[PDB]
Amino acid sequence: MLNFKPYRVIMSSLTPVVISGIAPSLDGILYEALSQAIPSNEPGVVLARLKEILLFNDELGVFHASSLRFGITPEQGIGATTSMRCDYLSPEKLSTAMFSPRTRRGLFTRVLLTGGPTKRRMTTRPAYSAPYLTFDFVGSSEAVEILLNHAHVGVGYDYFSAANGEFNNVTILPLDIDTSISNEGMALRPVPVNSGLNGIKGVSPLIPPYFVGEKLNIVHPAPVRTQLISSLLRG
Amino acid sequence: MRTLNFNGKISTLEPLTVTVKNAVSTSGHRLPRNGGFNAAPYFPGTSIRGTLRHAAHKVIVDRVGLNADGKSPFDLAEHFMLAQGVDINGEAETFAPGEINAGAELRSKNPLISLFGRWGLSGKVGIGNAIPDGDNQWGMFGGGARSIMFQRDESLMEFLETDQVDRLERLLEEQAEASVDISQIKTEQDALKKAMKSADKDTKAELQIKVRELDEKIQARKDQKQESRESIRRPIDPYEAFITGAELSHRMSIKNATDEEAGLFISALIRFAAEPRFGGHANHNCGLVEAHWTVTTWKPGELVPVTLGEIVITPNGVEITGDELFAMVKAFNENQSFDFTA
Amino acid sequence: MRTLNFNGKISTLEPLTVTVKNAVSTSGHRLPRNGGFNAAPYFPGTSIRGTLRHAAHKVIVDRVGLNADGKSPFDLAEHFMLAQGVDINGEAETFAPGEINAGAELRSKNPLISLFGRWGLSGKVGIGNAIPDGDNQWGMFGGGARSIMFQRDESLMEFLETDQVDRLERLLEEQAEASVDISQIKTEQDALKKAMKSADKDTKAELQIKVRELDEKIQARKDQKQESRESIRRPIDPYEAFITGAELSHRMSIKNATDEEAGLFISALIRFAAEPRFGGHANHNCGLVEAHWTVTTWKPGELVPVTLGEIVITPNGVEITGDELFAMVKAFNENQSFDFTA
Amino acid sequence: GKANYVSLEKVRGLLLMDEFTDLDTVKVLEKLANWSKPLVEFEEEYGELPAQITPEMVTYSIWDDIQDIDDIRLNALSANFIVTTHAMVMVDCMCNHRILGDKENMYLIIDEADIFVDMLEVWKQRRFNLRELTSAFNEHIPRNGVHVIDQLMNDVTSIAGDLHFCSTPAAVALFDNSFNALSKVGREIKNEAARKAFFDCIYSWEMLGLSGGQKGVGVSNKRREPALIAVNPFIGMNVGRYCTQWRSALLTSATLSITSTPETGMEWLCKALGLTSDTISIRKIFSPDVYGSMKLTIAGADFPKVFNDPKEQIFSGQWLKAVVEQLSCIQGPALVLTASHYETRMIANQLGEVSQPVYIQKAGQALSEIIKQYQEKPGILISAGASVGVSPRGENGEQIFQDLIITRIPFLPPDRMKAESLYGYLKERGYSRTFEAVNRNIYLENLRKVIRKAKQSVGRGIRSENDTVRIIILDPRFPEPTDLSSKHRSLEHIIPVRFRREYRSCEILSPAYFEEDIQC
DNA sequence: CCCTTCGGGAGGTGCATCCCGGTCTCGCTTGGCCTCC
DNA sequence: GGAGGCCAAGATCTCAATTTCGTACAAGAAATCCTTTG
Repeated sequence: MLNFKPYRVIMSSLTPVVISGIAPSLDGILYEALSQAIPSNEPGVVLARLKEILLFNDELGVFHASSLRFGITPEQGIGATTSMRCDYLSPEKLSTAMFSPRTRRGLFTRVLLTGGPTKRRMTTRPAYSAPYLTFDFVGSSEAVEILLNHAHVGVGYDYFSAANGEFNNVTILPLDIDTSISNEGMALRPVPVNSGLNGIKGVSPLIPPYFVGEKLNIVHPAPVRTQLISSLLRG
Repeated sequence: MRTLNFNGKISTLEPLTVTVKNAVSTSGHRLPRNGGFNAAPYFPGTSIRGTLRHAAHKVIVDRVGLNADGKSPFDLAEHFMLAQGVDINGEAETFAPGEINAGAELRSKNPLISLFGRWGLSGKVGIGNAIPDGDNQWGMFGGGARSIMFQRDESLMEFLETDQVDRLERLLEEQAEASVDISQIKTEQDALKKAMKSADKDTKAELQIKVRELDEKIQARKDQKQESRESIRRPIDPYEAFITGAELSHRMSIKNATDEEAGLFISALIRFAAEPRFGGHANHNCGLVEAHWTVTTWKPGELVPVTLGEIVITPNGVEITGDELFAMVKAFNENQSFDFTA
Repeated sequence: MRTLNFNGKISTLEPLTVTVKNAVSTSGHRLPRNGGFNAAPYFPGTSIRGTLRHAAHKVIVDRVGLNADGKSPFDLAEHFMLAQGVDINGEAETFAPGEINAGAELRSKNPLISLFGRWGLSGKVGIGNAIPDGDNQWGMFGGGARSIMFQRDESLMEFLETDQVDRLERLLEEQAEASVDISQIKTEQDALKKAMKSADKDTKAELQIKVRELDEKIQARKDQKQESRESIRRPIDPYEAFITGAELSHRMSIKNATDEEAGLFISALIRFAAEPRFGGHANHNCGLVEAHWTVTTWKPGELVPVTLGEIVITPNGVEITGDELFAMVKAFNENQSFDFTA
Repeated sequence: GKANYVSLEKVRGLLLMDEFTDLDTVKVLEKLANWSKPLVEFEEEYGELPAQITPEMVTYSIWDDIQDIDDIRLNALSANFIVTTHAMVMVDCMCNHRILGDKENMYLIIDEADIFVDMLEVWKQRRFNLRELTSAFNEHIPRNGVHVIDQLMNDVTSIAGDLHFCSTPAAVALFDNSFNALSKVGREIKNEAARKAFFDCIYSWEMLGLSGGQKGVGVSNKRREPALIAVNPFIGMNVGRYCTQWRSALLTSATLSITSTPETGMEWLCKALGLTSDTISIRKIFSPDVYGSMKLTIAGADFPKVFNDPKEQIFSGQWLKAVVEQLSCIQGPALVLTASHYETRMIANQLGEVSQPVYIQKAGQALSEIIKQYQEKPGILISAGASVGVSPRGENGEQIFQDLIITRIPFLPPDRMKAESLYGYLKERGYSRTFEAVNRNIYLENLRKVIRKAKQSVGRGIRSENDTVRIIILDPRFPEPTDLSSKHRSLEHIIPVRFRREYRSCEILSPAYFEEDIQC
């Protein structure tokens, strides 16, 4: 229970953002940030504290936290780059000082890195490299500023592991109209199908974390939305 | 449990570079830029994460020690579990997909698999990217050229036998002819590529099955070299690195971590300070860094960062400041009940 | 296996220069600039690494012993593999990825390859870039101008016959007229290169073709010269070089350096001290350097490293301090279990 | 100040001896003789005594030891709130509390703490008066060398000019050359003990200079004597020690925060005064939610570059023309705040009468004269960086400048020697950092100094809650609202947080990329 | 307790190089063949 | 005789070419100035 005002948050993207099909919702970023702030992974308490910094739609069952929208400037636009993760079995990793390989003829059985359960996993994921990221939300500007600046949270699939979508220079500006849930009838974030908002059908939990809870039918915006930075700063 | 955010700066002692397949192109080796060429590169957090995971795994190996036979107790399965979290033998606790706080037993028993995750267990350590703090802090380092030793220092020829001198002359002749052949083949390839940007579908298909055959001709000509497959007098392509003394803002964190897991992380950082190398091109001493990380935590309930201490890695030593950091380190040194063999 | 970090300074005795193909352009000769065009030049770690590798190669050649007629038992392939890490035979044993202790046997029997590495084998020695100290420690050295010997000293003319005097007359007249023509075509080329910057890149391609044919016409005009192909009298383009007395902080590392490999590296430094030259324009004695390095080892898991000793290279001699460096050098010199063949 | 006080019984000598042909003064000077109180308490509170009772003559004396100042100090010592200049505080820099008393007893509230820590630099000054050294060694005098000492004394006067301190590359170059030629003279002193004393003196000056801080050339306030100024590199923490000596000190200022975040925009004091975590009790930024109204006009990226060649301090003709045009487009009283007096000169020369009275701050002219002249007749007032915390009041409290024009952001010049001194310090401290890294650190610190200085400049406007200001930044380098990736993005902190919306919606005089892209 | 000079004048030209030589890889699974147990 | 390891072989094909921070500032005082002058 705190006075919530519609704010738009714009940050400078530093690394490619990997979208997990559904555009990353700022509510999820804030949920992760609070899970870091409150040393607890229990969804109930983290959600209860998230409602204190974000406006929650009871009738609609979501937080006022728009999905990711790529702020593109006339200098740099939305770019297609691959978030690229490779196992690097260095000579130090491949040495008897670190483990005991099975031996035959006194020779150490080399690890088959070309394939199998012990291969060099070349996991490549799509990622969108825009100069800025933007979200809208009806919440406390102080708490979200503190979280986004100091909590280890990024935009995309794995900021924790892959460090994808690192951001900085988080700038919050007030808005005039709440553009978190709806935008002239176009959902700007995951919402239930019965809400009457159009967009793209999908399956996902309405409330974060988006990897737990029954995946019920939802309507979500385009995964990759781009807007001019000048238009985003207009408010 | 506590969330320890290591917010700090990495000052580069010798140029910091990394090879990334997407970033690297035929034009040259470029760092990941998250955009066009006229953008700010970032050192991947994946590379730092893997380096610190390797450091932590070495710390665990040292803590465990060696068997009575002088061989590491870890096998291939356990070694890969601890190094890269790949269950090769198919024997791992398949935690429930929806239960977040799963593996508390495994987390307590294996602090390494707790800090960095395995496949199916979310890691506790989030290693961010090293973002430069300036607009011109990267450059085309390395480069240079491989020079034939006997064409630079004539004295080195006094050691070669006349048979080997003739071998050298044959090598140089083969190199010259291979160069003057491959250059013409590549000129033909360039002309075909120039014709690739005015072609239609049919002639495109005709003139790109030709380019690869020219490449096969290049490979065959290189194979024809009897004395050396590759030209020795090679101009080395430069690699893009961060300049020496680049202040890169680095954001790391550990999430809801027991004091023992944080102690393992600090020990891994201390061990990393022995060889504080990030990235490749170690031949040119690339990767040497000195970093100062203010270790903060979150106040219970309040969204305020408390400063628990500082971690300053420098060539002159590791400076751990803050009592709680020492407490975590000793706690990791204690609790010998860790089980890295299961 | 100790991780020896050489941290020190290279003072400049005579100007230090290096011509890297990447840094130098048609604008002139520039030292490798760290980040930007307006950034501090650095002597590449590549050049220092190559110099030290050749010094170590000579150390190994002398240690193995030249045959009666001053010829080392090594073949050409062994020399190339030791000094440039390039195998001309192709018989060098490539270590397939995933081999445990990849090349530990080769490292043990070939300390030099262990230090400086090979293709597929990591080199323990990382030789970093030498960054300068202070605001201005570089400048455009060299320069000047080639001058006709006979037009500077008339006394040299008494050593020429009448036919040679007439030949000199022809040479000078040919140089003058060919230079007039070359300057005219170069003026037209410069006008075209100034027009180069027009936004119409589709016409920039044609302008580039025009430049290429203009250069071809310059080459043809120079070929139409019986006496001198190249203008004898011409100003020498200066080369960027670090000033004399310039202090350049330098850092090298040897990861997991056995006493044998460390001793080989110290012996390489000692032999390099005989000809302490780093880079090019040796005609002007460029490259002479006096370097002092502190060797510090860092036991992993220890907060602070311990200084084993100091290596100081000066024109008056090589001073090695600390019993550890002497012990490593002696261990390398006494160990007779090295086979640099293949 | 002690000398600031009203003069002594010599004032009664002024009561008689009425040579001054005024004939209205006698009664007020009789009143003065019976009022031995501060100038502000009496002279500036009873009509200001214009055209009479000259302050210059009743100003105590520069070498006045009377013991009545001690009596006034004791009278004012019994107090709870005391108001004085920062100087008096700073007097204790070397004065071992010979003018103040107990520290644990009282608190110290430094208002305008930004001005305090800026004025430290003026007080981070130890001057090597070459005339003083000449006079000191009048017996062990290698008189042949005296010419050099005079010649350098001439050069200082040429470089220092009319300034008490100048850090130009000319100044540091002359510092080094003078000290090298004085080491030359060092091998001329005959007496070996005197030779060693001289050598140790110049060596101490050399380490004081190079080890840390800034070198420069000084011209003493009185007698205009040449001197070589250096900065004490360890008295920076002594002021912090002095503040902590008080029971509880509070440094408060209007521009102390470079950024809007307390725990990241305050390190300039944390490092400048040496305060570590022992003395960071609270760091908070308090600004009014709504205080006055601010309209913003900015020079876009396409606006002409200020300096065609900043190394030689050459203002581009295009930018000067645009500034002149925009100034001519004003329709009400305005306060132009330049950075340099040279820039003031050039804009004054290019600009003409625009139906608005022009006023100029001549180099060295005290701003009181110009501000008083401009008050009665408002209009265009060009003021250089001399005005740091003085705003022109409208003589009754009303705003008399609808427009505040910052022609260029007051970027500090590169300090090639401060970087060298810091690099040498860190090198001797063992820290391994390249010279370019130290250059970057010094550049960022100078940028924060610039942000604070232009925050002070902007603070000249909106002095009252009803004040409305149109702030016009004509610098091309000021970050555009849409250009969030500009190198000087931190300059956005110049605008107060409350008016950041007005920063977003601002008239751009020359916006770049001013089209409607289709890849939206 | 004097009284500090005039101005002359300020380059002409050369000549601006040649050439190397631009790498391997590998991100998977399976069976055939080799020695090992 | 089964059971680990090392090597070779397996279909044709994906598109994209990069250019260099910031410029000039200086208030009221214990001071040492000083020491006069003598």
